[PDB]
Amino acid sequence: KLSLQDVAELIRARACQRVVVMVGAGISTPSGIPDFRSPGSGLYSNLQQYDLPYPEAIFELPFFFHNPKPFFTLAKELYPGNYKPNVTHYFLRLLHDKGLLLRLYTQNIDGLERVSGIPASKLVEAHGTFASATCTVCQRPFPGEDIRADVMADRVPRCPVCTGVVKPDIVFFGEPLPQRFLLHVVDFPMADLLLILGTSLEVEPFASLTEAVRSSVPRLLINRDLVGPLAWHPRSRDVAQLGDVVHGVESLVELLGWTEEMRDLVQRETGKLD
Amino acid sequence: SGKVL
Ligand SMILES: NC(=O)c1ccc[n+]([C@@H]2C[C@H](COP(=O)(O)OP(=O)(O)OC[C@H]3O[C@@H](n4cnc5c(N)ncnc54)[C@H](O)[C@@H]3O)[C@@H](O)[C@H]2O)c1
Ligand SMILES: [Zn+2]
Repeated sequence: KLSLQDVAELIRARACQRVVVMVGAGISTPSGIPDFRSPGSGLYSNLQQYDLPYPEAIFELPFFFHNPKPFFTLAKELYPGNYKPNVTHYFLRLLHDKGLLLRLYTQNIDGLERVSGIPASKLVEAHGTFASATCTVCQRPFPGEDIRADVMADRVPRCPVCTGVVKPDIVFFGEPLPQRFLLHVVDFPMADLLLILGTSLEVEPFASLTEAVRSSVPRLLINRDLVGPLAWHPRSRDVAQLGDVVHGVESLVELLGWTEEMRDLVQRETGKLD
Repeated sequence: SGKVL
């Protein structure tokens, strides 16, 4: 078995020059975005009135068409400008700035990867995005800003042409993933290191990507705990840094020697935003 | 395939 320090050494020594990254809700909680709807929250209390019979319903087409308002409440919260990237995002950004990032795969819909400065070409947003929207009736496309006013004012955005409800390009349940998601066929075999941060690995097809690298490739998990294939069906070059994700990241960064560059970066970026 | 859990 290898160690965090080992992986850091492989990067410092340029053994591994192409890193694929998988991330999930865990990397955004430090920015103050809740996950499970478990929490007593500004979110959970707002949706409380709305009477979602259960959390999954917010991403379900039949429920959305019956009552789009609980979902647009969520949209109001996640719309760009409300939350800021945290060190985990900035770490990924540094990883790209240094030439290490093959591709970043995110299940998050908060758009914080893009906001941190990571180029779109390097990003696969697998659950979609609030950057654009589509009319549910006529299929006419719209940039996210066209519905911004309605969303902030709590009005359901309606199509200017057909009056149909305009839905942000978030992936609902039972919908296929965006087409960029198919890059994983090229990406994963080409990858010499896999990074997995802040994810349960319960949502598919996204989850299965973990198995898609070669046996020679180390899979480093930074998460509260062991999850998915890394647990059920582990591998020799697998590595777990278990605990709070920000601490796992800060440790790696220090092992990489990037701590001071990393702080200068985050300081400059965060200051700019708020 | 669809997005599922
Ligand atoms: N920010 C978002 O975009 C967002 C927020 C909430 C839920 N979701 C949905 C969640 C779901 C995808 O599954 P997944 O992304 O894995 O979310 P998840 O909630 O199923 O998994 C999060 C995982 O990381 C763990 N975790 C949470 N916070 C930390 C932390 N601070 N440090 C270390 N570990 C932590 C958590 O215990 C769990 O193991 C999709 O349907 C998303 O749309 C997305
Ligand atoms: Zn329309």
